[PDB]
Amino acid sequence: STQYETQGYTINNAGRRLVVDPITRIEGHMRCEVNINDQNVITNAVSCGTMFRGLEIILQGRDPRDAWAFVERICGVCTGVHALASVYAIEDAIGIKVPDNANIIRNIMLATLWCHDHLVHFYQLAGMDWIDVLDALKADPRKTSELAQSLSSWPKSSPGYFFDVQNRLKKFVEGGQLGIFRNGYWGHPQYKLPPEANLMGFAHYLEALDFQREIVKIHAVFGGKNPHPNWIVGGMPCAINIDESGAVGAVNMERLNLVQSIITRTADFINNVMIPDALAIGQFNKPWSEIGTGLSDKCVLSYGAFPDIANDFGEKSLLMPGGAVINGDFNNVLPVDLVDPQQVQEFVDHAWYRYPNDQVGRHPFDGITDPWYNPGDVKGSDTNIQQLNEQERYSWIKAPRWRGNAMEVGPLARTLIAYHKGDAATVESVDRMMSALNLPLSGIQSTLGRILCRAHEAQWAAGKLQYFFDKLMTNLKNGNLATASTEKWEPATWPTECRGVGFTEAPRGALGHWAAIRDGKIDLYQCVVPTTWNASPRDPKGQIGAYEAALMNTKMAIPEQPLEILRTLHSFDPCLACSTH
Amino acid sequence: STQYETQGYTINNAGRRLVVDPITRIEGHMRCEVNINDQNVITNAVSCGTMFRGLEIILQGRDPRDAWAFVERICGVCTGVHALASVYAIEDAIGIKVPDNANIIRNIMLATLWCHDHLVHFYQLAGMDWIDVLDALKADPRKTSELAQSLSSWPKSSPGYFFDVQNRLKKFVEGGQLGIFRNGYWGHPQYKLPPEANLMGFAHYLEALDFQREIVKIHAVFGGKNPHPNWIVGGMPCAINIDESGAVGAVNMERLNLVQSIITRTADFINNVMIPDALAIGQFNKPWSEIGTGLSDKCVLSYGAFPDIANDFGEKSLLMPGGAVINGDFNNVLPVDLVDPQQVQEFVDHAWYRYPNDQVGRHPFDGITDPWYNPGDVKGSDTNIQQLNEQERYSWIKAPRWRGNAMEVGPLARTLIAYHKGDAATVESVDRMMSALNLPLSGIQSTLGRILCRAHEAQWAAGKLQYFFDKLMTNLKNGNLATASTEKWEPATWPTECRGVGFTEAPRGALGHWAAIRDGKIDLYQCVVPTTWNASPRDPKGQIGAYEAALMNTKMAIPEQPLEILRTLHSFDPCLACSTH
Amino acid sequence: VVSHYVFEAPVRIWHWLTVLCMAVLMVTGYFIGKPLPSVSGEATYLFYMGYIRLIHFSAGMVFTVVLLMRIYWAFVGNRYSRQGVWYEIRWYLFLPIAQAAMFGYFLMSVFMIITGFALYSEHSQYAIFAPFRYVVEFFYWTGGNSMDIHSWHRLGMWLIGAFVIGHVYMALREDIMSD
Amino acid sequence: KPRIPVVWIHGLECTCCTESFIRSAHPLAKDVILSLISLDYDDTLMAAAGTQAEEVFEDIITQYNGKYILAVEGNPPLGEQGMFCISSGRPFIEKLKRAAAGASAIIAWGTCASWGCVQAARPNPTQATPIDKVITDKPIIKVPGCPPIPDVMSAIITYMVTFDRLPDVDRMGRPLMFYGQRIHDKCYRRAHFDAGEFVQSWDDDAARKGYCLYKMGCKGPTTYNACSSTRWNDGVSFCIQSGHGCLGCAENGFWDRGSFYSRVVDIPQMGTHSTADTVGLTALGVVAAAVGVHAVASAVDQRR
Amino acid sequence: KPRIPVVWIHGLECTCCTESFIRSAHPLAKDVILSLISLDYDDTLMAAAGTQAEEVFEDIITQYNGKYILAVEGNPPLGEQGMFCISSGRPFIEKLKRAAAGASAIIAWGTCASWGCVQAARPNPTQATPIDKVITDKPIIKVPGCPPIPDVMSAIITYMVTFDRLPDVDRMGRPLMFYGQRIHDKCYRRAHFDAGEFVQSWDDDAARKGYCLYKMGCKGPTTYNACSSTRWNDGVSFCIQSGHGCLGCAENGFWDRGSFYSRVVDIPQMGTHSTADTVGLTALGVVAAAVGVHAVASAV
Ligand code: HEM
Ligand code: SF4
Ligand code: SF4
Ligand code: FCO
Ligand SMILES: [Cl-]
Ligand code: NI
Repeated sequence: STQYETQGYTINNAGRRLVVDPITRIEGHMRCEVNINDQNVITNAVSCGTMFRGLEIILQGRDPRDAWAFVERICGVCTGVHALASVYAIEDAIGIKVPDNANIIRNIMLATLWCHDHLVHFYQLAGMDWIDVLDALKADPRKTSELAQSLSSWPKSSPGYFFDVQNRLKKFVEGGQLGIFRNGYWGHPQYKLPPEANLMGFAHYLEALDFQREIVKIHAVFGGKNPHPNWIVGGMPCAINIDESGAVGAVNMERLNLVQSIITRTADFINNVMIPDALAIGQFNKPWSEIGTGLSDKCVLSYGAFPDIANDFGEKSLLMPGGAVINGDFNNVLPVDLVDPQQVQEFVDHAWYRYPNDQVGRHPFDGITDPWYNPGDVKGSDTNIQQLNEQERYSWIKAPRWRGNAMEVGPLARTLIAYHKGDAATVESVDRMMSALNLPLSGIQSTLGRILCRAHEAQWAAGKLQYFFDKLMTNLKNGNLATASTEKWEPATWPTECRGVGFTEAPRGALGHWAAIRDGKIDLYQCVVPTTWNASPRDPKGQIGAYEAALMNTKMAIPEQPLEILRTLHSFDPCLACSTH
Repeated sequence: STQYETQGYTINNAGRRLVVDPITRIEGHMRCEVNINDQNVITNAVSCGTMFRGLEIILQGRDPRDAWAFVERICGVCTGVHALASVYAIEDAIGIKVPDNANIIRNIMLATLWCHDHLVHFYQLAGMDWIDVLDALKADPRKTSELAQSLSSWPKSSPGYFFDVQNRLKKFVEGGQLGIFRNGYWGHPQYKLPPEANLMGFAHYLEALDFQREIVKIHAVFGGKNPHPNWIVGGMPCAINIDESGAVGAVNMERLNLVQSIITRTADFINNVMIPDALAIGQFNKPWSEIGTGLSDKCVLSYGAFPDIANDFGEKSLLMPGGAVINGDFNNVLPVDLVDPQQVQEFVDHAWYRYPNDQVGRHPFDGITDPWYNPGDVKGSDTNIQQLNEQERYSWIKAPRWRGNAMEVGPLARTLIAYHKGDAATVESVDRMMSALNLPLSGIQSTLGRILCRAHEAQWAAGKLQYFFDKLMTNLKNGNLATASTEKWEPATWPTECRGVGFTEAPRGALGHWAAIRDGKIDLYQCVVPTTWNASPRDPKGQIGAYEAALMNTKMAIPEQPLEILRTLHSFDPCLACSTH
Repeated sequence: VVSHYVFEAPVRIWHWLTVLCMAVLMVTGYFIGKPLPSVSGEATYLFYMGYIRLIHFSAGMVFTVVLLMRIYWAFVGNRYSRQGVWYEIRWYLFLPIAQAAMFGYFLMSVFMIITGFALYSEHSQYAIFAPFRYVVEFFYWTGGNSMDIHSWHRLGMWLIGAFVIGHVYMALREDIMSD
Repeated sequence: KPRIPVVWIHGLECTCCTESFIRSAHPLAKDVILSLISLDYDDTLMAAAGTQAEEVFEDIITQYNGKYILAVEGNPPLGEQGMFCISSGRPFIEKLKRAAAGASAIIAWGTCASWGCVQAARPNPTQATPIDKVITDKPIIKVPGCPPIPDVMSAIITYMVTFDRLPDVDRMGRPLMFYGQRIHDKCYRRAHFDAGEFVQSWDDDAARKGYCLYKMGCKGPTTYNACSSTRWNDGVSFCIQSGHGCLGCAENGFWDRGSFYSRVVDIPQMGTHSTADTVGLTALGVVAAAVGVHAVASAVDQRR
Repeated sequence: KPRIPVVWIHGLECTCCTESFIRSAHPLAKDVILSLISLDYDDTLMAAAGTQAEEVFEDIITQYNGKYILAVEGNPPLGEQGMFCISSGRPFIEKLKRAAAGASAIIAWGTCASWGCVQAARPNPTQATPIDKVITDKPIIKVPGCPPIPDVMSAIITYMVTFDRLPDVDRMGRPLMFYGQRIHDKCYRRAHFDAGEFVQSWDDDAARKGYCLYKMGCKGPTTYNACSSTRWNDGVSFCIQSGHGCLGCAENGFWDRGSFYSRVVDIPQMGTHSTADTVGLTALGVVAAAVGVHAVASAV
């Protein structure tokens, strides 16, 4: 066993080794390994992505206009963000400029993905970390009613309602078929919700799992379907007809009416079910505002997203601000450039890939996706990893670094970047949120902080949905209808040789697509996805990723039951197929 | 002014004359006139239908297979019942016999119409007679919450919820644009609901006006659309395909799933919103169990409906029993026959029609629809009726009589007939309903009785929906798929000359279609509709219809504000385009 | 069956029918794949793509039946029946080969029939066409969709065109040289 | 901030249009009434009856003269001095005329107000005449159908409120958005009609696969609506999807264009597969008689 | 009274199928899980992780051996000894085989499990292979689509539970109900197609009137699904209605069948690109020059 210092942390692989494989209630395949000491405190964390498909390899020689379709299928959870990132990049390459409505629509697609994705995470994925499902059976419905009513103006709150929910669950469990709750962690001393809050939570879990499906109808309108909607280089396929013959063949007043109604319902739901539940989880699990800080008080990153001036990815346009903080200096929010080779780099000295020189970092335009599985002395075999070898290669996830710095991306990062940039909206949203919890600003830089921001972001996104819709309608009122540019749709008209960058904020963090074209064909296509940042292995200098960082110094109550581990991990919203692609 | 006795009543047209034209919150066009004495008690009532279109005349000489489509458009409120009555009759005439599923589906269509029609009436039409909308603005939301929760396990009951509802109404009214509540009757001393019940009521009014739309999706599946779904002589067009290639072109497992989900939601809604509100309107407006009795304790009629054995309209099959009671003798429930000329008759000596002899009554197979507007000395003119002349002709509604007896039809009638026939289900539903209100059995024979029964009937119908669904599914399970018979679809195969009777219970009462065929053409088609029974003018013997009867002896608090009149009338659920056709 | 009975003409009347169907098949067939410029307004009353589709399908019939019996005659009139030796006939005939254009032509049109009817019968007419449902099952085993049948069918057209270019020269080479 | 005043009258009607309007899924009927317009008079929903209802009517048409929208559902009869439809003791046509003269524009809801619908079918006993034949000095938007599609009604309303203008119309008076194209041209079963694949009698093998209803007298080929595209009741289904041919219920005098169950005159029909099939069997038959003499099989299929 | 046990595993996947399944409107995803089946194992939703999740798996496949349904989403990689997808420290293919052998029947969800989907498109770096190429002793229902229609997934489920039998399949393993007819067969824009009325370029006058997307490379003509009939997301829309051509995302190897915007597409056996036209026109010009050489050989 060896020991070294990095980023203010003491990484020590001596002491009992715990293995969490497979990580559940995440997207895709993750393996997590740790070391604990005599005080049951994590002194080493190992973040391994246990899947790979190779989109970067597949994309080569393809018609760039076909690319969005391929890379959308990177992830079904964050469905659509990759397509957006694609079209963005191909347009950056060819030099295509889309019509206003195309943008306004795309922004709607993204705001929709945020609202839906965040909601499903909070309940279906992360929820059970905090809500002791089986403890709901010991709740008094009348007090559950009284509680929900004290926190929220949400209509569904009758004592009879919570009683049916309780009984249905009692029916479910009564047969010995716990299903998804089977061999869970219920009764762990870190579950801190009272009987009544547990039932309130679980009822909301089911309501959410019902409502989620309706949000995506917005995708179904513009995109055609969800999961995996459709897009084009040049704008959007979903031509609009409002008062001419054959509006039945297009986006029309009725279709727009559908969208409108889902916006209202989505906003209302998030604001009155998720938002209050987030604050309530904050209330009862308060000490978690100091556990799982990780990189969030050192290095955070945002590219920026939601360009409100069409085809202007500049600062004066992106409604969700970009920027980076390093070394915990939040007073100086540095500008990020995706073209600059001394900024975004990817080291693979600890990943299962092959480079000419594996000690240097490659900027995505120089990216090399050459898979090479090679785990080394893992004390087992190649077909049986009992214990990963973190000294060498140990993940299918490449290690990206902003200027060599290990970064955290995602909702929490977006919030700190936005806050310290001076964003009028965000300074009022965070200050009131933390004041409501009687916690200081720093309380936000935590495992609890991550959940709280995500919920805030869904609220923001749903707000923004209505804003975008309105923008679209004002254009329609004002005779502006165009949805696509076709001037450069033909390959004959593209530069013989060119390249471009596609960037946005996916629900999980900062997303970039770097693409290169040669003779109407994809020459190179490289992807750097949010969870690739967060779940990142170590680099040459031994620096740790956002994940391994947030797990360090975390106290475990029961070592064989890794709830404390799951809590911290899920709060980042892991998406492995995204991270590995 | 003249005075005479009839059916235990003293009809006196001396004293102040009151005119309610047009009657609102009903279907179509009605004029009501009354006389009051010194004690402000109704001593004369006049029931006039102020519209006519003439379906019976139009139908003549058309293909009997086209008839359902024409007569369905008799009424858009009770949409579909007339089509059902039609197919029934053409099949009775030709001798057709439909496959089991066709029936099970048709019964579904009807149960659906019952659920929907009753619901919309209770809230959108009749509701405002009992619920003082503007008084909701003086309600305390917290107590409104506490009240709703005491009455019902319905989820939507949070104090915040009733507050938003109140505020939205306050916003609505605040502008001076009362809209539909404009110049209403609010603050009348017969409004007996407390502030909190008024808000609870109005919130349900809106929830109902929202939910009602979803019920008819069941029609949309099988019928294609609602209003005015599609049917065929021989069964139903909606061919079923469950497991074979091209199930996408038919009623399939997904479609049946949709229906299923609507059934569940409709049942749940009626049981937890309408049913409780009905009982609650019963609680606070209790003295109305003795006002507006009318014919309901003398003569009541049902034809029967919902044949569970396919093509068997016998007693051992109709799930909703038939029968008639006369002279208040409910121990002897007489069998009804629609073929028998000494049973159902139609006198027009007080209607705007022409007969060879206008003193006799014609059974529908001898029916004559010859319109002849002739009001007589109305003290005004032909184009300006200031006061109808009830001594002569005064309505577009024919006067039907069962064996010369003036009958009441509809939900209250169906209930007494069902009850006194010994129906195990109905004796338990009524006894518990009246016991819950601490009212005797006779309390049901009233304006309040009428509302209560309607609500009970929707509950019954929604229960029966699930029953019919299950039946259809059991057939599908058991490889029974046929939805239509086609042997006698060709006119070449019909009897050269034949006749038939179609009968069922529409939401408002007893419906009959008498049809005659000659050389593949409609020779005669006569209709006797529920509201034609209820809103019936007088006959040669001066006997009064169900309406005019229920209005007699009713005390009015304010004469110029005819709430007492509207309450009694709406409780019958008037449908004038139905009554006149 | 809408008509009945003809009798039969001289045999060259069946060659000309082929070439005509052949040509008609090619034109129409080309525009199934690369369709003409879009037309406009009120679809009920116009049906262009459908006719160039209809003519194609029925030309196919006339073609298939003309060819099935054109072959039925060729090898019953032959009396040559009714690997080892095919690698010995090409080794003394190297020590004018347009008879390998008869075999090439023959096989190409047969290939076209099989591929085309795999596509035409796939709205499962269920009738006699069940054999052609193996053809689809094949192409899936191959690697992919029924789409490939289109791609390969179209390929057949060009390859057939190649044999025409190789015929009509070979033809007009001797029609011109009339010494 | 104030909502736009709407007056909604009813003549001879079945009330299927008011029934339809309230079926609207987006925006909700509720939300239209509380937020989008001020429905100031509607016999079917309003609290006031009798001389109270008379008073609201008079007050609204007076105070908002020149400023309000007139919705009309159903139509006026002309026979028997118009007394086939009496309103407040006087012919309906009088209430219509007084409401019309005060309105800025008129929506004619359904086939009744647009064309005449059922009350106006042979022999038309009441002499029902459409609104455009009685009111000739105002703009009238005809939104036909028995009924029109709820979401279309509401959508038309939202267009008018959002865009503050009347929808574009064909020469007929129908909004172009939903009435610009025939049912037959956005029919999901066109594929079958194109092939020559028809339902021949109800519940036959054809009908089970959702083949074309053309031969069951579907009249979609001559009916302008949006049912095949927008569809009924929150996009659940429509006439044709549910197995019945289009009756053409959005088209003038459709009640009188023969039976609902017969063909449809002067629509070009020529089957892709049907014709090719006949060509093949017609050619096979030629060779069959010329060489063989017809086919007496034994397996009839054999391929397994 | 007891619900039927379901085990749900994931190989190399994007998770679009589990996302789709939960979009189900009727019956509700929720109601499926609480009332119709006992979803006993699903990495994406279950409480247990790590050696707890390992324990549920082992426990369920043991106690319900021969009795449970195996849902599989995504596919197994064969390259690098199968470690392109590691599960509990071992290749995924081992978890699949061990769950398959214990199952009574297998539902292959989406194009991934049915055909191979994206991970298996050229050059196929992980050697992703479909379930039917790895598990050959069990009944496998292929429900393709990237993803399949939510209400179709659920509907197939309800069919199997209500009728207590496997749906009937085409000679390819797909349930007949929703995969018996092509998109082009029940396309609402068919009227335009046969008419000759096509979108030529995006947002053009044609596109606004909702003309046929054939010329924009729609693959509906060769794609068996139910999107034109059943439609996506509670019958809201589908690819074609929303202005894009069918990609053919329910069809075997559709990723490799030329461009999506192309009619006349990549024949993968002809290599790099070479389409029907390309190879045909290559041959045409070959014989066109072979004519030039014998005509130049006319030494009369
Ligand atoms: C040598 C004669 C033939 C030629 C030149 C020919 C040519 C073509 C071509 C070029 C296509 C376009 C495919 C594409 O580009 O996607 C096509 C499609 C087609 N062909 Fe042929 N073909 C021939 C024989 C046949 C036969 C015998 C049949 C039998 C019915 C047939 C039936 C079809 C069908 C069903 C299609 C697809 C139509 C659609 O997509 O709706 N072909 N043909
Ligand atoms: S059913 Fe009617 S509208 Fe549909 S394709 Fe057939 S003929 Fe056209
Ligand atoms: S869009 Fe595609 S599936 Fe639809 S009609 Fe056109 S070619 Fe056929
Ligand atoms: N959000 C999301 Fe998916 C990840 N990580 C992407 O991009
Ligand atoms: Cl529109
Ligand atoms: Ni009615």
